[PDB]
Amino acid sequence: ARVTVQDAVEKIGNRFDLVLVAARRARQMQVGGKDPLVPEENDKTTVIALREIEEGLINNQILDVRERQEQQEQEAAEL
Amino acid sequence: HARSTGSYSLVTQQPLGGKAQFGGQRFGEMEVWALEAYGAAYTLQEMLTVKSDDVNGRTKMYKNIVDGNHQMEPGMPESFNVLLKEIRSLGINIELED
Amino acid sequence: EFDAIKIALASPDMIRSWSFGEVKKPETINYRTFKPERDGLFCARIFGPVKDYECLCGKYKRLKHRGVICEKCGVEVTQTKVRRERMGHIELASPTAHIWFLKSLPSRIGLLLDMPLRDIERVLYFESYVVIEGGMTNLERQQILTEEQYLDALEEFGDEFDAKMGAEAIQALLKSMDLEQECEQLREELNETNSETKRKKLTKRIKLLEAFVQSGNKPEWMILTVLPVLPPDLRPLVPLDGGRFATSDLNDLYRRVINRNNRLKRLLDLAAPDIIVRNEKRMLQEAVDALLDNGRRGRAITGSNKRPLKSLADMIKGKQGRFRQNLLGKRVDYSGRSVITVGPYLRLHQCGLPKKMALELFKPFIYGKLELRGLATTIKAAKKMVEREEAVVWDILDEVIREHPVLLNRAPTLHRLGIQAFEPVLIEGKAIQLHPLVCAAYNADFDGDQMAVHVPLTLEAQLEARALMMSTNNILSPANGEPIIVPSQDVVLGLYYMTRDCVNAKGEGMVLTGPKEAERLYRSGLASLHARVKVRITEYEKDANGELVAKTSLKDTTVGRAILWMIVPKGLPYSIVNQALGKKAISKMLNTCYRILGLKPTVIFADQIMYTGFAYAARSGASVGIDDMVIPEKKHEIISEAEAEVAEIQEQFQSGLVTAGERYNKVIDIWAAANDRVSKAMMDNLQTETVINRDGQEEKQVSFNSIYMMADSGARGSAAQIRQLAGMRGLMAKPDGSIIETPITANFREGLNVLQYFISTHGARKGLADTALKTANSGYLTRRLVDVAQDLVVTEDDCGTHEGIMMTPVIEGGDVKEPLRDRVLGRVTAEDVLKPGTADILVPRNTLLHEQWCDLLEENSVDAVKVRSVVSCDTDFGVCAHCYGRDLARGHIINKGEAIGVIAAQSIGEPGTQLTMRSSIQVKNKGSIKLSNVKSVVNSSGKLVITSRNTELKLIDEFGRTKESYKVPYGAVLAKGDGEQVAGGETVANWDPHTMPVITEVSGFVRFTDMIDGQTITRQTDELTGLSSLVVLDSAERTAGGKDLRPALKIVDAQGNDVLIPGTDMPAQYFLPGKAIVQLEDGVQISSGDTLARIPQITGGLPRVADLFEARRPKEPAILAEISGIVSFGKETKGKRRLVITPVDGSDPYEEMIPKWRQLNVFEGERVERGDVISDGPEAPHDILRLRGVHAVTRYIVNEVQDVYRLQGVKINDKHIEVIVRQMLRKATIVNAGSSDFLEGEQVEYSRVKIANRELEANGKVGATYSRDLLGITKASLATESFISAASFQETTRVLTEAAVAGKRDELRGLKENVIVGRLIPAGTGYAYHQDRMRRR
RNA sequence: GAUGUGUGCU
DNA sequence: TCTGAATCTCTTCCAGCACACATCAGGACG
DNA sequence: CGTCCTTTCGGAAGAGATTCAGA
Ligand SMILES: [Mg+2]
Ligand SMILES: [Zn+2]
Ligand SMILES: [Zn+2]
Repeated sequence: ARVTVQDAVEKIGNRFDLVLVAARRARQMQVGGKDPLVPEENDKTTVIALREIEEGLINNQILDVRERQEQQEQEAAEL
Repeated sequence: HARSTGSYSLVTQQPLGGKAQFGGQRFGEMEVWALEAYGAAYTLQEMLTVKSDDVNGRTKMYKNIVDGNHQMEPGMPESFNVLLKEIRSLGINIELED
Repeated sequence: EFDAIKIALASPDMIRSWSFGEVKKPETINYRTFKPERDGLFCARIFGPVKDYECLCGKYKRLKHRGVICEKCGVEVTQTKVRRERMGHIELASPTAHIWFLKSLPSRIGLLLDMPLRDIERVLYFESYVVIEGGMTNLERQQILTEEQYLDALEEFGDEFDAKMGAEAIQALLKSMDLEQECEQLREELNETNSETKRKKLTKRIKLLEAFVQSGNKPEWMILTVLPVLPPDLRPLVPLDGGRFATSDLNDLYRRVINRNNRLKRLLDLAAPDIIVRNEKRMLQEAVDALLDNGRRGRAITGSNKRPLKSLADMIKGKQGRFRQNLLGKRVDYSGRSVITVGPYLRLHQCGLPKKMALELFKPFIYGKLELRGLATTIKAAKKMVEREEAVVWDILDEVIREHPVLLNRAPTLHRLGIQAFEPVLIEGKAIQLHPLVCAAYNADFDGDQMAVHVPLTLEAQLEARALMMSTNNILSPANGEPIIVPSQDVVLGLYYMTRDCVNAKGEGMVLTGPKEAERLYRSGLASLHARVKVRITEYEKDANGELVAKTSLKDTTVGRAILWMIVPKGLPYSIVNQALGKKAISKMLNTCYRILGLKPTVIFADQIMYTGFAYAARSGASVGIDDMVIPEKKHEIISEAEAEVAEIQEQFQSGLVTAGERYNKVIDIWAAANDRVSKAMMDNLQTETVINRDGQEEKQVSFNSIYMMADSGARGSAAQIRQLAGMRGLMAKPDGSIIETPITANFREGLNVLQYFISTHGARKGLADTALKTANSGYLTRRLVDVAQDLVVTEDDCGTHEGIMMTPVIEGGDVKEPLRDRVLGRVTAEDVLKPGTADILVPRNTLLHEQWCDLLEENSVDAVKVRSVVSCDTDFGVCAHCYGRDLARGHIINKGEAIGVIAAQSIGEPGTQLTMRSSIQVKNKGSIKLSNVKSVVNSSGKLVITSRNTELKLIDEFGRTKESYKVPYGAVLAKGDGEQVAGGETVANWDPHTMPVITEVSGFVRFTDMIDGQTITRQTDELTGLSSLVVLDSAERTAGGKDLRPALKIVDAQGNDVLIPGTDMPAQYFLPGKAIVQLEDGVQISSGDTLARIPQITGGLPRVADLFEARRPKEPAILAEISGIVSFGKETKGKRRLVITPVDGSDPYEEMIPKWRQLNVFEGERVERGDVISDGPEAPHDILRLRGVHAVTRYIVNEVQDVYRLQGVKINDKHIEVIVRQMLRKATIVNAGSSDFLEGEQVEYSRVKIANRELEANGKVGATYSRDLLGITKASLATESFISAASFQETTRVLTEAAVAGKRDELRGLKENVIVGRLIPAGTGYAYHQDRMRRR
């Protein structure tokens, strides 16, 4: 469940980068096969992404590092 | 009254008006300022492109929505091309650079 | 895909390049088997196939034949959408002038050829001839000859030289004209000539010619040899009901043009006589002018119903054009509307969507789950399933709707709170249930207004709706730091009734053991909600490092105030509910909860307050009856006394003791006093009515009158309205404004007369017509404000400036209108403020003045803080985040990249509906006295007389802060002096409103220098006193002998020589103006500061704000001194009197004409400074700009418009007005060129000058000096660098013609151009997108 | 489909 | 007797939203 | 049918356009 996004704004201190980071994570959960990093309570992808931002285990830097690591792994497995 | 998709106008490919014609509410000039004040750039873009004039990016959004996806490939509103052609129908050459 | 939009003229080669064919037959669809014609306005071979992937003749019908043009009819097999993209063209038999470039005012054709518009139009419409290539004759290249003159010229000089007419002659003139030679000649003439009107005309001409040379245009392209046509699908022939085809105005205009074009071609093939083909060419010219811009000619042609038909230029401009109807705003899918009801069970983030409306909005979302759960196999199956509304699509809908916010918009979206996103709850019904606490933000009651639901589709749109537009995130207004989630009118009546004390109860001596026992006793009916019990309550406080420590106490409260304590969160003091909570008390309770506990506890608290107010307002049964409006027993006696007094005044008037006006004023005053007495008696009898036995003898208490309770709580009521219900209605005004001298002596409880009710309707309909005509005037103002300031966006984070404005508390002469704390809160300082421990730094240079710093500034008693304002920011095309300050909606600095110029305009324009549309100095308090710009002398009576108009008398407190400010006129006697401790309630300065004196400074003898009776003095002796009054006549009445002789009153010594004025080497020559009566006689000793001679002598509504923001010059502008130094006169009133100012050191080339209507505050013997007033009246905010600076004009605009708003009780922060002022200061004229490439009188943008000068100073060169300009919000929008914003704002034709001739270019950098084009605005998330886009190039 | 008229609601 | 300042015509715009009706070249010669 | 044809209850900026009255 989600009502207020204040803690997420505290973690990503712009509220305009928060929208972009949460949208990126929600599109990862929705279009991609990525699983949520938090036990969902039958929430939608946007609310799960916002909660993961609140719990602290995602931001723009973490998402970029994870994407770069997975791209490197896919390149290595390509041979 | 409510409308998801219906008939669209002829010269400007926008949703029709009123309740008799299965028409959509007019996101007016003053509501655009309210979206600009919030900073809601993506909501505003999907208001004036996808669920409006832009015909090519309007069916792709419908397919995405009934595809499990929520993502738009926006283009140029077909009412701006109407404006370009109506200005070009005067003795005025108006064009897009690169 | 594209990063700029370029507009220019169109060459005939370019127009042929656009076209896919030529239209030659003026015939639309065949009125047959409905197929297009051969070469008509609708044609398959030119524009495209009517059917998709089908040829017109029917030879090809499939996709495999795509690309090959047919042979029978020449129609390529392709999409049918090419009929709205492929243009044609018309080859005009004769050249035709574009109406836009001929009648744009100024005329581009008329200005390019330096010919008047009348001559150009005469030659164009074949009413005369113009001369080309005059040769070796007496006829020049720009001479006009009528028919008889042309016949005479052919008789005398009928050689190969030719003169022509029509657009062909003008095209020949334009083509034979050389641009560069004309530019050189006109630059030389500009350098040579001295006439200023000639100078500006020449520089306008040179600007046009240089713009034509630079751009890839040619002068003769204005004359249309080829005229293009719109594609058919943009001017469709829609089939009406029947075999008929609905009219299209463009098709009629195109057929009209082709008719005359074909007739002209046929006539020119037949070698018809010259007059007939001349008339045919004139008719073709008129047809083309009606096609392009119908109505710009004298009489617009009408197609049918005697109404002008819509041309090409009429569907690009105006409210019904392409810009303001289909591009700036548009109709939107996935949307609906319905009536709104209450639904008080919702939470702050919830709305209630009808179950039949959410199934239509979220229809594709339901499809995408009926096709994913295996409940359907294709789109048709799911479509029919939701069509028949099975019992399985209601749980699919309840899952789609789970956490998908929807926007709720109310039609007059005045500010941004009018669109908020709510989580939907499916309800049975057809009304959109809307939470009660957001109604104040929406300005929405439930008397029948409707809302529109919009559905955010994409993930970014949903997360914007949740993180930016959610009603949870908007509990502070963006206009000021005020809360917007405020309980109103039923929640506050419930909380007022619950938290009140009556001195008796069911249980009043009982001592409770907690709030829960209080609720248990109230619900059981063992105690009253208004008891006076002692409850043992534990309250938490976070005085530690964010840690809550408890304290338990035994407090004397009521049962209701203890029941309410069960909802107040942990952290708030108990003395927040231990009172009688009105509206302000609980608004302040929510405000302190927000600042102590944050946002989430406040959002939880607001719903609890709403529920517990509704419940205990329902439980009270707080009704209203007719016995609740208590008429005073003394109302009849007061009315009778007033009747007796007006009868006495009438008796006095009949005897002739008083005049008509005095009688009227006395009657009005005594009736006002009677109304005040009735109101006071009624209010006392209402407020303290309830007398209740206190378990002893008897006691008074605040009354439980129902109407008084709902007036006291602030729920719904005032003092004026309760006065009109129980007291008397009072004095009513005529429609013009004059008060009727007999008030309404009755009230709504006991009737109104037939005449007393008709009298009320004057002011009843005045205030309804006002609000009817006021909406259309406030909407225009907020639209202009948005379009001026639309594109500021906070772009940088710090600009590093040491400039700013000196924020000081505003003092009008009495109580402080606004303290320093409100004017300086949440803004970044510019310099370190000095504590009165002088030379010790109190605050740093770039700190954010939040509440903690404002309290510290107040403790040290500072009264002037230099702060960083938006108008002084140094960034380009944006505003730094530090030169703006607090967000005012969020509790931090403004985020980089968010549109402050739209928030400013909305915040200023939203309260537009609340504004209307149609002596001696008495020091009030204790303190010291200061005089600004001291210029005074001691009078012989022992006191001071001041000799300068710009003085200010300031009453200072004992701390040192400025508390009162007054203006002291010229020659006013003081009662005390500077630095002397005055007593509150005494007059300090005295003067006369009339009788302007010419008082001296020192004593001596007076000799009437250049004063003899009959020459400059008329013989007009005051008959009342008999003293010979030396009255100098004015300019008109005096003879010619008194004009060249200027009277003077020189103060001499005993020997008759010149008494020297101290401080200078000039004597005391006092020149007298007209109407200066002299009571003193010759040979009289004068006093120190005695009157030698005496001279006897607006709107604050919405129009005032519009005039301030549009910078209109007032009718009688105050005159200001444009240079310092001494002042004198010149020629003897050369029509208007010439005033000459001479500086002490520099030369004196300045001299201004002044009409004798305005009385000069200055005399011939004063040294004036620049910016000081030479007359009286409202200053135009251009003189302030160019004399007193930029900060002076921003302070003037801010103070004036804020006074207008504050008179009506509207709070708007000054950031917004400073933003609009900054957008009003964008142009900057050039003084001298220097090493830059700007023209001399060219008005170019300030940021361009700034960047050019800063890159010149980086090198060894020297920049350019500029004079800052100020334009109104309507002129600063049309003169912006983007021709798309200007075209979509106003005057589309006037902007597009200038942009076309100048070959202008649009970079799409604002907020409106990106909306029009269709890409992301550079304001929110689009700011990050545009930063990436610009960094990629 | 465009315009006009009129009513009404904000 | 050529020139800057004071009058003289003509341009533009005047908040948003639904909903009823009417009119859409038609007159006329061939 | 087929087909051709032709007034008038506004207020500001501003851009001609004239006048004036002055040297
Ligand atoms: Mg209402
Ligand atoms: Zn064919
Ligand atoms: Zn700045």
